[PDB]
Amino acid sequence: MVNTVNYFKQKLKTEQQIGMWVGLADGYCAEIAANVGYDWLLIDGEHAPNDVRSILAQLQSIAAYPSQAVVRPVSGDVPLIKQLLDIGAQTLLIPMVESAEQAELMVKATRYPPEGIRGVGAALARASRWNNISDYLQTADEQICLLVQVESKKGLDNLDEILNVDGVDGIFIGPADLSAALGYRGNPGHEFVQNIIVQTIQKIRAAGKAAGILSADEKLAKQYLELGTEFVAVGVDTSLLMKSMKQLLSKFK
Amino acid sequence: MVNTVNYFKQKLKTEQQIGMWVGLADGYCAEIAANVGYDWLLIDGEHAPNDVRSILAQLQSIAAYPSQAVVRPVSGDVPLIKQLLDIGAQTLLIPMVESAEQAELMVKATRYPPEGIRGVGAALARASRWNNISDYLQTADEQICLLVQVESKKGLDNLDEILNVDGVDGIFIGPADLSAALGYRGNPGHEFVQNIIVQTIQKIRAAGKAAGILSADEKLAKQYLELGTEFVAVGVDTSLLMKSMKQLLSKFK
Amino acid sequence: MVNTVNYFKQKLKTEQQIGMWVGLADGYCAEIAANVGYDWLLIDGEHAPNDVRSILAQLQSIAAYPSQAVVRPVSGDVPLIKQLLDIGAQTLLIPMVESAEQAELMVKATRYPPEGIRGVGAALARASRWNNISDYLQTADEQICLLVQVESKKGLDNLDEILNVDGVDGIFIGPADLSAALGYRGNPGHEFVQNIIVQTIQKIRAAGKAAGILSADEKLAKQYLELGTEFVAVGVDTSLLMKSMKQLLSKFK
Amino acid sequence: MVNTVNYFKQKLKTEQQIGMWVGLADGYCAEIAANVGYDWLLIDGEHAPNDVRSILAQLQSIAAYPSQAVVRPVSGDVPLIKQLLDIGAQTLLIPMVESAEQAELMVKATRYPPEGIRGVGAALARASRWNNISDYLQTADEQICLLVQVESKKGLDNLDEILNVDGVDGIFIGPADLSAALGYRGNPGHEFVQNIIVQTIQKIRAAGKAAGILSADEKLAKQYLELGTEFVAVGVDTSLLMKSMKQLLSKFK
Amino acid sequence: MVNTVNYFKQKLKTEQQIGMWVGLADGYCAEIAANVGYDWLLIDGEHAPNDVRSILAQLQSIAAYPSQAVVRPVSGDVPLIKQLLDIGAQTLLIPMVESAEQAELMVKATRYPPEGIRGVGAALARASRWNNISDYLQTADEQICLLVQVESKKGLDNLDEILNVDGVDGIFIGPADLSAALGYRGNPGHEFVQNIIVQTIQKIRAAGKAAGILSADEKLAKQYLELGTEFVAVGVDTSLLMKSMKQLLSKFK
Amino acid sequence: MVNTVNYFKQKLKTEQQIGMWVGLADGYCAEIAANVGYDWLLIDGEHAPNDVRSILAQLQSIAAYPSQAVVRPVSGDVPLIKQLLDIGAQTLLIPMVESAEQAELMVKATRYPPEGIRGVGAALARASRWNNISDYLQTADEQICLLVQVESKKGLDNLDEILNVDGVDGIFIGPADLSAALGYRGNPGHEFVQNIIVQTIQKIRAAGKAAGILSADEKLAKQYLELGTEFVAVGVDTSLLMKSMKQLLSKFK
Ligand SMILES: [Ca+2]
Ligand SMILES: [Ca+2]
Ligand SMILES: [Mn+2]
Ligand SMILES: [Mn+2]
Ligand SMILES: [Mn+2]
Ligand SMILES: [Mn+2]
Ligand SMILES: [Mn+2]
Ligand SMILES: [Mn+2]
Repeated sequence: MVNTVNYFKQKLKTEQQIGMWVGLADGYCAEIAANVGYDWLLIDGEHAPNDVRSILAQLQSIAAYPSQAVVRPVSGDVPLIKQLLDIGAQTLLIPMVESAEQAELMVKATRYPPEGIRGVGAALARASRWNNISDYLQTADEQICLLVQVESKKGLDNLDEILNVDGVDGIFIGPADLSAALGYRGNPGHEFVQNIIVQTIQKIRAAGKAAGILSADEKLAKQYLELGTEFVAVGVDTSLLMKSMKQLLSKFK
Repeated sequence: MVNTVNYFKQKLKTEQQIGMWVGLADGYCAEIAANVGYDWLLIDGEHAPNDVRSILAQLQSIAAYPSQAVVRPVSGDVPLIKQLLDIGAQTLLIPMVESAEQAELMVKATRYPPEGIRGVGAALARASRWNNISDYLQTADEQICLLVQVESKKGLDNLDEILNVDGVDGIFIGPADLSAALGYRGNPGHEFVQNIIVQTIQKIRAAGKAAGILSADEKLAKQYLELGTEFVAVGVDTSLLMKSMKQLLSKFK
Repeated sequence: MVNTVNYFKQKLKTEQQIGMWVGLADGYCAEIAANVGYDWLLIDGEHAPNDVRSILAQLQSIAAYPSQAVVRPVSGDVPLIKQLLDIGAQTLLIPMVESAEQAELMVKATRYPPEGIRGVGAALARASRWNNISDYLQTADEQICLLVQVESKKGLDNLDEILNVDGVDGIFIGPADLSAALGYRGNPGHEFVQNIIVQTIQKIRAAGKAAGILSADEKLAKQYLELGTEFVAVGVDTSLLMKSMKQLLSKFK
Repeated sequence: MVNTVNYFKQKLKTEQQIGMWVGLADGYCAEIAANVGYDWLLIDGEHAPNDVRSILAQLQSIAAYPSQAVVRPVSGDVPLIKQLLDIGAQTLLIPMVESAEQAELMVKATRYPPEGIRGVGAALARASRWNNISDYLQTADEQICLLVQVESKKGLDNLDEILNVDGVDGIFIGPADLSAALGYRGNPGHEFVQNIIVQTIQKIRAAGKAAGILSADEKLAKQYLELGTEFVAVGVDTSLLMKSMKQLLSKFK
Repeated sequence: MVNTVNYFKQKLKTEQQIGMWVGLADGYCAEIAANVGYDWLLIDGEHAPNDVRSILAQLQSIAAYPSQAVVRPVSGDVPLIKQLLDIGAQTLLIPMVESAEQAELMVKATRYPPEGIRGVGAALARASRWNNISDYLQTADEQICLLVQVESKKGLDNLDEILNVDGVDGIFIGPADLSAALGYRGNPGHEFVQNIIVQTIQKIRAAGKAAGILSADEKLAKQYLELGTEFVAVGVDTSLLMKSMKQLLSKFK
Repeated sequence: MVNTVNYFKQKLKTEQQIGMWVGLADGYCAEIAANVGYDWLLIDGEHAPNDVRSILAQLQSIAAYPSQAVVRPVSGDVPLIKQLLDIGAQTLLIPMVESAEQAELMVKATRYPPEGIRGVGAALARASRWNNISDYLQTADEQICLLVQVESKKGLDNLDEILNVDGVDGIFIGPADLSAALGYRGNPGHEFVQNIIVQTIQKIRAAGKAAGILSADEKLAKQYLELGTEFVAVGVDTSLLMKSMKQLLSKFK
């Protein structure tokens, strides 16, 4: 077998990819989302009740479908990053990255030694299909994609330094964390926050990195797409399930 | 502790109850549905990948919320009915009921001996809260509700006979199975099917039983409510999740 | 490897075995029970929320301990009996047995062809340790033990006929089901019920079969042991957990 | 989306398909088997500790790979057959089929009304991808494959009658059950059994049906392939895992 | 919907709350505990085999009952604290707190930016009921309760400094860890240990903080309640299950 | 009950123990491996999709068999080590140990206070059988075995210093991580790597510590056994399952 090509990673340079957040934390729900036709699905190990085993079940569900899987670990934890890569996650989204030093550690965490620090266990890994991908250890690094989140004042304070890290493929802006950090918790739509988001997207792209964001606000999402944002998540499964059931009930009260 | 009052069962005589089908087969998804405010939630053990243990998880999730749980077993199987009653399901929906003889057996399956054949194991049952409901074996039968589905030609051929069974609280019409049985598979909206459905609702209510139905078609659901249908399910969680995610993606393609 | 000797089955003829009911339906809780020193543990697939997979987890937990595992299926279902034997349950307790014809079917359901109807799949079975027990298909039948429950009027009406079935190792009396069948639901302690239980134990033993029963009433349990009852379960894990936690709280209200 | 084409079903008429039995009862183990390149994988719900939910996880794992999934239910149970079809199993292997009447019931169990009795719930079914296969109810039946097992004296007594059932796509011979039925339990390699197997294969093919078998004996498997047997399973995951670990240990004792 | 009021947190100032430790690590066992009537239940993620997903199942079980849930994470890990708050735990018990610096970090870990560092993901959180609690991000912090454990010499060496941390609602003494730290492992009952515990309770309360402790010794527990200790756990589910089953067997040996 | 004797730990001084890696991450697969007769089984929490709960299931499966369980946590994380010891793992294998300071911290992480920092919760621990091992807190430390991995340049740079740590029972060489660290990723068989491995084994044994290694290469494994290596793992369950299934298919293509 050849290593699974990371099309998400290639398309960061060629198109704008539309994403759906997957926080229902279940292989069955992940498969439902996989049928819709999103460019990428974000399996959330930070804000949904997921662990390595439940994320593996969702990777296995999604794998039959063209949607690219991206996984968010709970934090930039080197050993957890090792575990998620070995179950076969090819694109990681690291929350709350706040320095070039931390971003560089995340780059190494995703790459085999001697250049990186990713632990080696290809005989045991779905990532290598248990060495049925016979050249995995040679071809793995080329298909790994690292995305880091800037979503704090310290992240913004180190933005130019993070953008100079070779191996950071994309910077994703987190409006919920960033608006709370700025003292506008629950209110990212305020002009003070949105002007910082727009300037941040412009700086990310000017440095030759892919920019990303999540917004369930259709008008904001379309504005970010108009600015050239490369990876835009446009909703969340938990939110769509709740809202669709509420809207239906309201027709009957 | 007092036995949990079956408000669904009482309200069969006092109001029209709006329902949501729960086929996502998971305690987490069942809780999301429980927050919306439906009168009843149908945990589907016939057409969703559920078993006694996954249904128990969903009963435990929903139990903190006012929505009444109804469970559909895969068939009118007496020992499975015993298992579902003991994990604490107070309202059952039996598919494909086709005779007064079968409806009477379902009545007995839901009631303790000597009047019925429900197996006795109150020390072990969530239903009795492990005997923390001190008088459960005396008070249980009063709070159990039996619903049967008419959804075949043979069911329609035995409708008057099923409607004379004491202990059948409600008859639910299944438009998907019934339209297929009538040779209009995938097309319940046809006049030939709808005339049979409307006449069937009228007969159910004339015999003093509650009538029920599921339709994801808003106009049909409102027509059934106008006709006095007592328990109307108006959508399905799997369908709403898929439709909401597809409608969103179509705004961005 | 040698087939696991069924010591429960041997001891039916040599001693009185003390049992604990296991309805917590989990491998971890079963292991806690397995540490205490009961002669037998009853994994309840009738009145606790168990299935083949949860029962397997409990067999694996208990297997490291001398306590003998007995499994109760939800009903006398031939294919389910096949599944339980293959995961390695060596003693079955069949509820609600009501005729010599049904008891004979249960005997055949536990024995390989050509003398019985137990389905053959030794390559896949924990029971054979995946054929690591090299002569399993020759040695299996000798270590299987069948227990049937008499706990209805129809069972009592067929008691002498059930007691003449070769291959029925034991008859277990279910006081909860029997007292409900007799119109004393929740009140097995009534003299009318107890006189029937005592006469039944005497007839079981007169016919050279092992007698069994469950009672959480210490005085009744000791009376049954004084009458020579071979397998007596003396409590239930769910009941002991609830009572122990309630008695403790009552010291502090 | 178009309905998933059942290539296993087509290839019954065009080639000989090599199979692997999947009894490790786990989505992770099923995915390992899916990487090897077998024409078909048999997810065993009869002799491995599987249920609807664990079979669904294995279907989801395998679905990313070319291997065709075949599922064996514990028995020819109409409601269980309904459940397995709705989770998306397109080929079923029914054990212990013993009459043309039973085979005909299995045909109906796999087909929608009005011609069959498969329950209709396409909104809830992975089989329809929750109606994302928009014409599922029209196109489903064409991709369902029914295989029945002949593996008892009564099955052999009704072989010609079973072979005249329209809708039976294949007859699979079970050597373990059949050798035990014939009084050669554990010894299917005896000439008396093998002559009956060879005559049975010849009769199945003469009637224009696909013949199948499992044998872990390479010489027997190759003989069955030389006789034109259309679907031949050549090993079992549990057996290969045990044997590979034992052979390795024996090099070191 | 209104944010769930943290009654445990209010009652720290108005009454003495009786607790039960929940280490059976399962939603079903947690529900049994929830029926008894304890003021609080401690879901142990430090000393019972729990993770975010098993803790979530137990929160869902308990939620239908008045008992207040308190969760103990394995350590004072900021990202794990984030995960536990989002699944909706409103009271945390942090083990092995040893400095005012660590206690201050734990305060911030429980509070939203800009005043704290709790990660923001209300669209995905059971805690906000997936934003069905419309003002969650404004009302969340007020209902969060932080308890820290003093149970080492270094904790005792920093007690006065920990007691001056605003946002520490309570200090819980761990007698097992503390007696081991003091060189009396397995012997907390020694006067040397007890005099330190009593002095510590008095200092906690003198500083206007709630004091807590676990003791399964009824006499010690009642002494702690007479000293005014606000939150006293009086037993452990695993210990009560084992002891209850052993005491019963001893009546029969 | 007496504490389970750690025979693995004793045999480090009296024989050479043959091991199998268990990465199938499931209680059912762990039991299959347990039947073969390996001296030790390595439940891999670093390179297989395991967590505390899935490792517990595997410890419970294996516990009925003489094979000694060794657990590898994802990293030298003190609170995770606490969790693994309490579910009853008596031998740990810590990856990527790089200093005497880190090895000393791992020694303390495995021993109760006051000498170590292992958290005390014996009422809740499978390790104490919930205190059914009456003197566990006095007898525990004697049966715990600590193994550390040297598998980086920094580990080799600190080898003499790690070998002088009292409480390190064994040093295990990781050829996959070490060959990658040395710039021969996927090529441990190179003379440059093998000379370092052989010299490292000689130094480990000269310092009076047990030496260990994993090699799926039969010749290398036998060379390591000839050199006196005390604990040699000779294969991996995932690799054997894949290889056995591929070798079989190649006989039929
Ligand atoms: Ca199940
Ligand atoms: Ca987990
Ligand atoms: Mn964020
Ligand atoms: Mn229907
Ligand atoms: Mn009974
Ligand atoms: Mn067979
Ligand atoms: Mn403690
Ligand atoms: Mn390594």
